[PDB]
Amino acid sequence: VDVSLPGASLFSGGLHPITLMERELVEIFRALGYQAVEGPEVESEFFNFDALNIPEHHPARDMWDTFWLTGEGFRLEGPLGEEVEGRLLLRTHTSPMQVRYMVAHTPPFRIVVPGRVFRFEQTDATHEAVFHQLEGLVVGEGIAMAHLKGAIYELAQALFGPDSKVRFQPVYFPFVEPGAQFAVWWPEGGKWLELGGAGMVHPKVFQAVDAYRERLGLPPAYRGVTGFAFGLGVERLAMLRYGIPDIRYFFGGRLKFLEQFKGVL
Amino acid sequence: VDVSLPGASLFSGGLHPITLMERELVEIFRALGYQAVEGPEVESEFFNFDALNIPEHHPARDMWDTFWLTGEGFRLEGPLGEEVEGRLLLRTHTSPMQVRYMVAHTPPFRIVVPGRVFRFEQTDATHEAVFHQLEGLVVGEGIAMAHLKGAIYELAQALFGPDSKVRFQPVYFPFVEPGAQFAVWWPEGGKWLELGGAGMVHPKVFQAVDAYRERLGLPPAYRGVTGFAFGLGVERLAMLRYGIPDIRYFFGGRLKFLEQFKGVL
Amino acid sequence: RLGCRVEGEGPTYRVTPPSHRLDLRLEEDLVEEVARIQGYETIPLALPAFFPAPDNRGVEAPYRKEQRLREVLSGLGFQEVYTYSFMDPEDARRFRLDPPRLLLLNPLAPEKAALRTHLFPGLVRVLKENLDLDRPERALLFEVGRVFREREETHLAGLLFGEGVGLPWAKERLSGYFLLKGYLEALFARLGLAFRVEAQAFPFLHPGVSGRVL
Amino acid sequence: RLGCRVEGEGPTYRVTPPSHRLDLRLEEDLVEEVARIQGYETIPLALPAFFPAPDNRGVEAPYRKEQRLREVLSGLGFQEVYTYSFMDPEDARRFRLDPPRLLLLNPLAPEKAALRTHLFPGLVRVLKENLDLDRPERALLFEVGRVFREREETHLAGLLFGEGVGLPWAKERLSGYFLLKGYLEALFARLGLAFRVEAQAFPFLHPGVSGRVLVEGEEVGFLGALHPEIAQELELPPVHLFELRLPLPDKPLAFQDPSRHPAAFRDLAVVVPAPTPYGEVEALVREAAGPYLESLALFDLYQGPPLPEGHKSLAFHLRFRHPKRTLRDEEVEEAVSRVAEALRAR
Ligand SMILES: Nc1ncnc2c1ncn2[C@@H]1O[C@H](COP(=O)(O)OC[C@@H](N)Cc2ccccc2)[C@@H](O)[C@H]1O
Ligand SMILES: Nc1ncnc2c1ncn2[C@@H]1O[C@H](COP(=O)(O)OC[C@@H](N)Cc2ccccc2)[C@@H](O)[C@H]1O
Ligand SMILES: [Mg+2]
Ligand SMILES: [Mg+2]
Repeated sequence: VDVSLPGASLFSGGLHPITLMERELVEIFRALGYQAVEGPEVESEFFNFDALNIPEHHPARDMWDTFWLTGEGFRLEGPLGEEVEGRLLLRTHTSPMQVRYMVAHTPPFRIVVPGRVFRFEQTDATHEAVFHQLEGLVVGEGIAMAHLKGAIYELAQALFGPDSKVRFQPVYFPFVEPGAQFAVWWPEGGKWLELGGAGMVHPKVFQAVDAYRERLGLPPAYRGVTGFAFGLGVERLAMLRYGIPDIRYFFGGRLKFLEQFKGVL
Repeated sequence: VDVSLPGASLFSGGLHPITLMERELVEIFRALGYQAVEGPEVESEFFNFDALNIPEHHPARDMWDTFWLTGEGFRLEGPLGEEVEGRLLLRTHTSPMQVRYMVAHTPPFRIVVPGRVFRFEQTDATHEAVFHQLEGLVVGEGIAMAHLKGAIYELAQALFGPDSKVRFQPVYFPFVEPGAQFAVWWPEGGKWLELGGAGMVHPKVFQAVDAYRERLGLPPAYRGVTGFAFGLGVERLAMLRYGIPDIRYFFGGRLKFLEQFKGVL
Repeated sequence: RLGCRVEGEGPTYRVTPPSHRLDLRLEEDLVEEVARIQGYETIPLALPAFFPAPDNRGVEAPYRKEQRLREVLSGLGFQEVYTYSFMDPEDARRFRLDPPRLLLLNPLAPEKAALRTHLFPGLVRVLKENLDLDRPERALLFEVGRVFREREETHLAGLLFGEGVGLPWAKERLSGYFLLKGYLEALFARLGLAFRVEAQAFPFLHPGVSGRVL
Repeated sequence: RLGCRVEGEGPTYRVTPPSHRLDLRLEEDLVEEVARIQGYETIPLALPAFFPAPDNRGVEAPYRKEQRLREVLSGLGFQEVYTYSFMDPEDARRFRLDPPRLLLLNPLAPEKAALRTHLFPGLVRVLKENLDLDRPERALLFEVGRVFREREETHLAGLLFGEGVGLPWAKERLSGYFLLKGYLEALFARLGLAFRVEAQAFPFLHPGVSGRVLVEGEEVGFLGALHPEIAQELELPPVHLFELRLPLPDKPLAFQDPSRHPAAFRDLAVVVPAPTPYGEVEALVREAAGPYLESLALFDLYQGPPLPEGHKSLAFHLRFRHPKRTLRDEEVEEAVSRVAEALRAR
C-alpha cells in the first residue's frame, strides 16, 4: 500500500497563548510554594477600591478608568458566600482577591491569582481594555521586603537567566507602603522590561480585612503579621516570551494565529 | 433525529496508576522546590553499591538480592557522558542517582527521583521484583534532620491530613547516619503506614562524590555542606491511595484494570 | 535631612514630618523613606520558609481541576479560544435567548453594552469572521469563560463545523452531530464521568437535533 | 551511659567507644546516638530556604517534556500500559528482530532472561492475553519504557487493533493503518512537529504496509501493520504498530504574522505512475509551488479508467498569500506553471 498517503483527518487541538503563559507563570510560583486561586470578574466597589486604601473623590480613584454596571437580581457573593453590597463594576485589577482571600483564611500563606481584568482605555498594540494579570500575596509574621525581592528574582531566573537580574524602583500604590515598580533583565533581547508593581501590604488593608471579618463574626487574624503582594501584566509578558507583536491579537479569534502555539508544550 | 443514540466510537485514553501516583508525588515535592530528574535502569556496581557506603563481602551487600547482567558492546554512560566500568546490574534502588547528580552538580539543591527499580524476591501481593521508588535528596550548608522531618511532614499533610502526622524510627542504612524508617498517619483507614527510609547523607558518600569528581577533573563541591535523602515505595503507596489490593496488578496489562483509572484527574 | 523633627531617645521615636509632606502619616510611610533614600537596590535578597496555616491546605483544587480539563480538551482535539466577556444586546434577539441581566453604564460600544450570558454566541460569531478571512474547511474548538446571569458562572462551550473527519482523498466523511457527540462521550470517558443526552427543546437550537446534557 | 569514655574539656571532645560497639566509628555515628537516646520524636520540624546553585536551574526540562507527551497521548485517546523490562530470548525469533545485547546471570525465568530491545513485542503480547481474558472489540494503546541495545534508550510505541471508529450501529468503520496514522499526524500537529512516513522494509512488519517514521526532518522509529506471518504464529488477527525513540526533537516556535489579504485558490491534479509514492509527489509540487504557497492539500485520487493503465490521479487544493499585499494574478498562473513545468518535466 501507499504508506506516504495522508491518514484520517483527525482534529488536533491547541491551547490559547494566555493559558499557556498563565500555566507557565503558575508552575513557576507553585515551585516556591504558592497556591493558585481565582476571583470573580464582577466585583463590588468595596473590594475593588474601598478595601484597598483607594479613595472616592481623590487622585487615587483616578488612576483606574472603570466600567460600571447596572441590572437587578444579580447576586454577588462575598468571601464567605454572603451577599455583599456596593456599586457593581468589572474588577479593575486582581487585587480585590487579596481581600476576599485574607477574609476567608488564616496566615501564614502564599497565593498567586491569575485573572481577566477590565479597564476603559483605548486599545492600541501594547494596551488593551480586556487583559489578564497575575496577583501574588504572601502573608506571615516576619515577612520583609527582601522576601518580595527574592521572590521576584526567582521569577526572572526562572524566565530568563541565570544571566538575568531584577530592578526595583519606588512607585506609589494606595494598598502597599513601601511601593515599587519592577523590571526584569532580558539577557537575550538586551533590554529592561517593566513587569508589574508590588510592595509591602498597607496597614489600612490589613485593618479593613479584620474589620470585615469581625463584621462577619470571625476573629481578627492579621494583627501583628506582615506581607507583600505584587501583580503583573500577563499579555505584556506572553508577548515578549512567545514573540507576539500586537496585544490585540489575543482576543482576535483568528485560528491561523491560535494554532501557531499548538505545540508550545 | 434520535439524539439519545451513541456517537462515533472515539478512543478514550487513560493513564497508568503508577504514572498517576508518580505525578501526584512529584507535583507535591515540586511545591517545596524539588526538581524531578531520572537515572538509568542499568547501572554499574560502583554507583549502586560502592558509591553508597555498601560493602562487597559484608552483611550490607546482603540486604538487596541483585540481578546481574552480561553482554558486550553495551555502553554505560557516567554522570558526565564518560564511560564507566563495573559489573553491570539492574539498579537495586534509586539511590545511585544521588551520586550521579551530586557528581554533575553544585549544591545547594533539592531533587526528587522517580524510577523503576529491580530486585530478585518472589512476587506476592505486597512485594514484587519490578517496582518503582521515589528518591529525594536535599544538599546544602546548614541542612539538618529537622528539615528532613519537616519535608516528610509536609508530604503527609499533602496526602492525608491536616489531621495526619509523621512517624520517624531509627533504622540502619549504609549511606545515611542518622538512619530512619518512617510511617505516615492515615486518619481515614486509621493505621500507620511504613513508607520508606531516609536519613542524613553519610560522610563516606560525600567523600566518594568529590573523589570521583576530582578523578574527572572537577573541584570538590561537597566538603562542608550537609544533606538528607529519603526514598519510598510508589506501588506500596499507589495501592493504599487508589485502593488497589494486589501489587501484581500493576504489571498485569489487563485493560479492565487499567481503564479503572481513566478519570483519576 | 528630609525635614522631619526627631525627638525621643529610642527605641521608638517621635517623628513630626514637614507640612509640605502630605504623604507621610504612618510609621510605614516613614519606612518607605529610609528605603528609597538608602536605595531599594540596597535591600538584600531572601526567601521565606514556613508551614502554611491549615485552612490554606486544599485551596488549589478548583483551579487545578479546571486546568486538567482545559488540558484534556486540547489533547482530545479542540482548539482553544478567548472571547470578550461583552455582549451586543441585539444578539439576545439574533440568537433566541433571554436578555443580559447586566449592562454597562459606560459601554465601549452599543455592541458591547451587555455582559455575555452565553458563551456559544461568541464562538459562532468567531466561526463566521474566520470564514471571511481564511477559509477553513472544518473547525473544532472550545472556550472556557465567565458568563453573567443571576450569579457569575464558569461555562464551557464547544463548536464543530466542516466536512468532518475521514480520508481526505477518499470520498466519505463522517461528521455532523454524532461526531460532536462522539468526542464528548470520549471526553467524559477520559474524565471518568458517565454522560448521556436526551432530546430537549432549545430556542437557539434546531429541534429534533436539540438535546439537553446529563 | 552507652559505655563511652569522654575526655577533653570542650568544645570538641575525645570519645572512645566500648569495643562491643563496632558500628561506632565516625562523629556522625555518635550523633545518631544522642538522637535515638533523646528520641527521634524530640527533633523539631523545619523547612529550609535557599537560592539553588545555578547549575541546577533547568534540570526538570527532560522529565517534564516526557510527561507533557505522556499526557497528550492519554488525551488523544491512548490507554497507557506498563510492561516488564524483561524479554524471552526466544521471541527474538518469534518476532523477526536481532538478539538482546544484555542477558541475566540470574534470570527470573528462561523467558525473562534477556532485556527488552523493543517495546512493541510486549504490547502485542499484551494484546493477546487481553483477548483471551476479556474480549475487547478494539484497542488503542501506548507505552513508554527503557529498551536496551548498545546504550539504554527511552522508546515509545503504540498499538491499534479492532474494527475501528465510526457509528456503532451504523455499518461502516474507518480503521486500519490509515487510522493509526491519522492519530499520529494529529499528535505531532499538537506537539508542533512536522512528521511524515516513507515506505521501509521491516523484518517484523508486513511489507507494503511497512514504513519508517520521520519526525520533524528526522528518522526515528517506524510504523506499519504487523507482519501476518507473526500475526498468525500467534492466535492473533491483524495489528498495527509504531515505535519511536525519545526524546523527540523540538522546533522552537517562531511566531509569524498572518496577512489579511485573501489567498489565491486553485484546482489541480497530477497523473503519475501507480507505484510512485505520494511523498516525492507532494514534495515536488511543494518545492516548486514558489514562496507564496500558503496551503497544499490532497482532496482526492483514484487509479482511474480515463487514463494510463499504470498512472494515477491526484486532487490537490492550493492556496497562496502575500503578507504585505494581495497577489496579482500575473504571479499566480505564472508560478503555477513554474510547477507544472518541472512537474513532469521531471
Ligand atoms: N491597558 C493594559 N493592557 C495590558 N496590560 C496592562 C494594561 N494596564 C496595565 N497593564 C499591565 O498590568 C500590570 C498591572 O497594572 P497596574 O495598574 O500597573 O498595577 C496594578 C496592581 N494590580 C499591581 C500591584 C499589585 C500589588 C501591589 C502593587 C501593585 C502592569 O504592570 C502592566 O504590565
Ligand atoms: N519488593 C518490593 N516491592 C515493592 N515495594 C518494595 C519492595 N521492597 C521495598 N519496597 C518499597 O520501596 C521502598 C525502598 O526500599 P528499601 O530497600 O526499604 O530502601 C531503600 C532506599 N532506596 C531508601 C532510602 C533512601 C535514602 C535514605 C534512606 C533510605 C521501601 O520503603 C518499600 O516501601
Ligand atoms: Mg511615602
Ligand atoms: Mg550508629
